[PDB]
Order: sequence, then C-alpha cells, then structure tokens
Amino acid sequence: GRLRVVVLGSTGSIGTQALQVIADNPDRFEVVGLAAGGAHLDTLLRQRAQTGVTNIAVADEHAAQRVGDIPYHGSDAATRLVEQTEADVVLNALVGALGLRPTLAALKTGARLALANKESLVAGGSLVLRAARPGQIVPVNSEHSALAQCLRGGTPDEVAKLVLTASGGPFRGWSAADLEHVTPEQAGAHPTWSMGPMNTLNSASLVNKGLQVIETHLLFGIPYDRIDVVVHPQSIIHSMVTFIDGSTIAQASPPDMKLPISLALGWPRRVSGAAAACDFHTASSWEFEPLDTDVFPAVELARQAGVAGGCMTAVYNAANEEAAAAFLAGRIGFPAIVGIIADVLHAADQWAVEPATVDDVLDAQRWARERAQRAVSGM
Amino acid sequence: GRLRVVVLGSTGSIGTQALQVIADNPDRFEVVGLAAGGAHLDTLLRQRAQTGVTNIAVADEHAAQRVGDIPYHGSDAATRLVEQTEADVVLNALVGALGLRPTLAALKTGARLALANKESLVAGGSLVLRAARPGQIVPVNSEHSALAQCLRGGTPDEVAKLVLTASGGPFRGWSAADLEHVTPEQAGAHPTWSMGPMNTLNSASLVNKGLQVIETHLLFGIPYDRIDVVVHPQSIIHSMVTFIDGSTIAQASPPDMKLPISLALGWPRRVSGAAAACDFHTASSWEFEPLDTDVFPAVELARQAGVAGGCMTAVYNAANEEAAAAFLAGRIGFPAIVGIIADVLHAADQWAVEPATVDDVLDAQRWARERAQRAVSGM
Ligand SMILES: NC(=O)C1=CN([C@@H]2O[C@H](COP(=O)(O)OP(=O)(O)OC[C@H]3O[C@@H](n4cnc5c(N)ncnc54)[C@H](OP(=O)(O)O)[C@@H]3O)[C@@H](O)[C@H]2O)C=CC1
Repeated sequence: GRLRVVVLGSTGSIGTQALQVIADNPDRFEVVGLAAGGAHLDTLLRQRAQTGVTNIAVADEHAAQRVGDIPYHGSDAATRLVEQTEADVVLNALVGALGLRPTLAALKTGARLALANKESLVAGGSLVLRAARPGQIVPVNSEHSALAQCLRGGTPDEVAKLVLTASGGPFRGWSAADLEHVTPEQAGAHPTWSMGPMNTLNSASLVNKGLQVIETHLLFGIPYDRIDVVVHPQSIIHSMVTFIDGSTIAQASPPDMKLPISLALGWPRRVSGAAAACDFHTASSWEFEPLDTDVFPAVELARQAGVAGGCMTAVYNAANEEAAAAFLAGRIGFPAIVGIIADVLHAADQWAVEPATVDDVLDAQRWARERAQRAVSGM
Repeated sequence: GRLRVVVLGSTGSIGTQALQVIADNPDRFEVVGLAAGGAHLDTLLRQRAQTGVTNIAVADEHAAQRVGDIPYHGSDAATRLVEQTEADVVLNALVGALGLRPTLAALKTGARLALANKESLVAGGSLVLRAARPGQIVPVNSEHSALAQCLRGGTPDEVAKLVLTASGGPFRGWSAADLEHVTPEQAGAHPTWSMGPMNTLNSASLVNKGLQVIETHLLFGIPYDRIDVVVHPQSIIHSMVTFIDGSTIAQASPPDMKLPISLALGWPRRVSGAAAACDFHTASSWEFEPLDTDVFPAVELARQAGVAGGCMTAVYNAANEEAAAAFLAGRIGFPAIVGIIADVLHAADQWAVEPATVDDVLDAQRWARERAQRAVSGM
C-alpha cells in the first residue's frame, strides 16, 4: 500500500512541500525520482542526500555536468526519467510549456498524474485528455482540489455550477485608470500565498484565474457558462459546487498547499495531519464579492478561448507568457498583458483545429509567441 | 421512480412545507398517509379534500367526533396508520412525546424514516437506535442535513470533527449581566401563527443547539468531544465537517427548510429546484465567532447528559421544557432556565440506565419535570 512517487520540479515550492509530505508519510509514499532545471543545485543536492534518490533528471546540461553522475540530462531529461522509472504517481510540478511532454509521458505509463503544471492541460487540451484514463489526472492546485472534494456532495447530473474563488489580487477594487501605473514590484506580493514572479503576476492580472477556469472545464467537463468566479479576499474557501436543489458544498482550510498536495498524491484517501484545520475557536470572516469583469476581463477572455477550443487555450497561455515576460522586463505596462491577450486571440482564427500531435500544440504556441511579440513591438 | 410518503404532523410547519415539495414534484413523491393532532382538524380536512388522501389519522378523539369518517382516531392513531399503510418514506414531523411510538412503528415497517421529531432521538435514544438499521433514519433539520451532505467528503474513518453552526440567538454577545434583564418578548416570544413559543426560546437559550448536539451524536456516531459549535449569525453555512487531513467541507444556502426537507424525502437523491442557491453576484460575508460557554453553558450540559447516557438526555430535555415554560410564565428569570437544567441533571444519575421500553423514557421525563417544578417554585 506504499505509492512510488516521481517528483518533477522538485526544487520549487510545490516540489519541496510534496517532499515534506512524503517525508512525513513513509507509510504512504516513497520518492523514486526527482527532476529539476539546474538553477538551484544546492537544493537538489540536499534533496538527493536527504531522500537517497539518485534517479535524477536535470534540464540544464552544464548544471548536470557541474553535479556529475546525473542519469538524465538535457531538455528531455524529465520526460525520459518518467518513461524509465516505475512509479504509481507522477507529480508534475514543472513550470511552463516544458511540463507538456512529461505530462504525456506520465499518462502513457498508467501512473496517476498529480498535476500542478497547468500549462500542460491548458495548452495540451484534448491531446492530454485523449491520453488520460478517467480519474488519472488529479489536480494539485487548491481550487481544483476543492472542486473535486465538493463534487462528492452529489451525483454528476446533480451539478448545477462550479464556483471558483479568487483572492482578487493586489489590485482588487482598483479602477482601470490606476492599473496603468502598476510596477513589476507592486504586482510582486500576494496576500495569502508565496509564489514565483510569474505565478504571483498571474494572480494580479487574473490570468491565473482564467487559466484555472480552462483547467476546470478540462478536468471536470462542465461547460464554461456553468463555471463561475467569485472574489474571496481571504482565500479560506478554495472553491464550491452548487447543486440542482440549491445546496452549495464548499471546501475550506487555512492556505497551505500541503493539503491539496497530499490529497493529490493519496487520492482518494486523505492524509492524516497534512495541514492545520480552520480554527473555529477564534473569530473569522469569509467575504465574497463579484469580480469586476470590466477592469479584469481575463477570465471571460479565457472562456472565449476555451469555447473556441482546439489550440486556442494554448494561444491564450503562450500569449500570456510572452506579454508577462515583457511586463517583468519593463517593456510594457500592466493593462497591456490582457490587452495583448485579447489582440492575439482575435487574430488566432486558424488555431481552433484540435491537435492531433504535440507538434500541433507546439505550432500554435510558436505562432502565439510571435504574434504576442509583434503586439509588444507596436507599443 | 415514485416514493410513497406518509406525512405525520401534516398541519405543522415542516409537514405543510413537505406537502408543498410533494405537490411540486408528483414524479418523485406521492402522499399515501396523513396524521395530525386534532387542534388543526380543519386544515387536515382541507388536506384530505386537496390531496384526495382518505388514509388519515387524528389523535384527538374529541376532535374526531366532528367528522365521522376518520379511519384512524384516538391515541396511537398515527402508530396504527403507520403499521397499516404501505409506504417507502415516513416523514415524522410530530411534536414531542407522541412522535416516539410512530418512529418505532415506522422503523419496524422497514420504511425510510425522514425524522423531524426531536423526542425520538433526544428521549428515545438507544430504543430508537437499536430499532433502526443503518441509513434508515434520514434527518430533516438543516444542521443535521448539512452534516449528512458534508460527510460525503470522506469515509467515516476520515472524520475528525463535526461543527454545528448556531445563529447565537437574539442575545448573541450579551454578558451574564445583560441576560438578567431578559423578558419573554425579548426572547422572541410572540403569538406567531406557526412558530411554537418553545423553539424560538430554545434558540435564545442555546438549548436547541444542545439538543442538536445530542442528535448529531446519535445520528452520526461521533464522540461528544469531537462535536463542536460555532456561532454564525448569517445562517448561510448550516454546518461543516473537518476531516483528518485538515480539510473542512461546509454546506451553504439561503435559509429555506424546503431544501433539507426535499433531500430528506428523496435521499440520497437531490430534488431539482427545491430552494434558491447562494447568489454571489452581490457582496456578503459569512462570520464566525466562538460561543461564550460561560454565559451560554447549555451545549456543554447537553454533552454532559449525552456522555452520561441512557435516559439523561430525556432528563435534559424535560427539565428544559419545564424551566422554559416557567420563564415564559414570568416565574423565573432567563438565566435560570439553563441553571435549573444543571441542577436537575446533577441530581439525576439514577437515569443513566439504558431504557428497555417507552415507559422507562416516560418515567425519566416525569421525574425531570417534577424536579424542575420544585426548583422553579422554591421547593
Ligand atoms: N505554488 C503554488 O501554490 C501554485 C502553483 N501553481 C502551478 O504549479 C506549477 C509549478 O510552479 P511552482 O512549484 O508553483 O513553481 P517554482 O517556480 O517554484 O518551481 C518550478 C520548478 O520547475 C523546475 N524547472 C524550471 N525550468 C525547468 C526546465 N528547464 N526543465 C525542467 N525543470 C525546470 C524548477 O527547477 P530549478 O529552479 O532548479 O531550475 C523548479 O523546481 C506552475 O505551472 C504553477 O502554475 C498553480 C497555482 C499555485
């Protein structure tokens, strides 16, 4: 009853939290593989030494050289590790487009895919879906973990609406006027979670929410007009399902990713002590407010891309990555991230064709990146 | 397929709401029996005329003299109607001690029992539990209904805590000094057309919550030390379950008893359009604060009684019935209600024996009422 776990992106936030869950629960889990990029070698060496796992992939060839003895090195190291390691669960916590091929490799093996890497579902679309058995993909993000728990509240035909919650970002309440003046560091701190410069920016622009709506449709098969977003500044309620009789079932916990991680690794079984529970011996308040879809149209823009289907969500994602890098570099303003997403989706006519192979997906992203660059060039 | 329903207590708040749900859903339910006390004989005869159901019971023989074609009249009329009617669901929405035998009769038929009658579990306890098969009893109360929905979020083994919500009453936040000046009218006592004087008062005193804690223990088999109460003034979250991993699942809806009534009737199948869903288009907040157990000790007393066991919860409730009536009759002050419950309970250890018959329960109750009357009068 012990699950063999491959951890991809082991040195990041999710990767390290997942290793602590596995360390705490040797009854339930064992690490059998680690993959990293090569940029934090001290962490990875520390992880090799602490877990005793030598079955390691490192993307950067130079960093893998620097370390020596690494059995998998290069841009396909993570994919090859997954292909050649027997495991029950593959945790994909890699960042960006490079999570796609290791996602596809993992699905092919039969292992449960515990998915933090959103880009692989968002961009992979039906390519990833065709490769997956029912229930094989288990979401790691707290919103989707919340949804999966809440769906147990009824049969599938009893689902009326999925309700995703959003923190609302640092600029909740701000008008369009004052969104123009946002600096790369004003969008650099998140109220409840501590994440990377990209992932914290995606919370500020509401594109992380947009992307999660896409993932929600792809994970659970609920239509886009039945997936709602509500602003909940506290991030204690992580999501809800409303049923056909009027009942809403909600999931709540203090923000700690170890909870959704442990549940994604152990699914369907809950992992005793994974995280602290809500304390009802002290006063608290859960506030909800409607999202401002005029100032923050990134979610509706994600529905539009999602309804168009095929490779259009790959376009929505890839356009974001490029426009976001331009923001962090200092080349474009804050509102220009979503404005450029809009302009790129409007030109992306051809990319509504369903992908047959990874290259179709790769072809759409290439186009979107270029088109996104051309839009940046114009300002 | 269609469920045949017997409605006991048809002329009350729950019973009439249940008949509305049955009338809006002829596909799901048909009424096959109706039982009332006699005080609202006119309502029952209009119900007979409206539904076409002639299979009716009237407890009051004197009131039954007015009609001449009631197949079941007198004492145990409701019990006899239960024994002699083929049904799939018995809704027991009878008030007080006269709900206990129809509950037992209903369990013996092997029909599902939708239980609103509090005395069945609070007084009848082990008599009712030993007579019931697993899943046979489905609760009608909004809190218990919330708990049953939330328990879907994991296995029985995965439960850490049940958390009942409480409005806190009209004297939420009041000091012990504040409570000294409490009048019957302040405690929500008005000549309301369906609201019994007791249930408003039991909510103001926190005895309703005590009673619900006792029933939670018996319905769900969770230790008293793992059943909590949080104050929640909005009454949108109707109760919650905390699981062993630290995740809490909560049930939420705008107050409307037709939701938990519909689900109780159709269990485990939800009833489309039963009640309005939470609306997140407009801002709101769900507030939680701990209960001040020094000013409001009624729930800890309920746990004391329930742990003591046997007929002690019967004593708890009868001692309340008497004390609460005396406060309404201006013979005692508000704080003396729960004060008097403590004193009767402290002197009551002889009733910690398990009841063998309905009579054992009646004897305990008789004792508790007399002992409480003593305390009221100064004897
Ligand atoms: N943290 C959170 O709570 C949330 C996470 N997510 C999602 O989780 C995913 C993971 O990001 P997060 O853990 O949060 O990330 P981090 O940025 O903290 O870490 C990402 C990991 O990917 C590795 N990596 C980077 N480049 C490569 C590459 N060239 N080849 C192989 N591995 C590489 C990194 O290794 P190294 O740095 O050593 O090079 C690192 O271990 C994201 O897609 C994000 O959308 C979603 C919602 C919130």
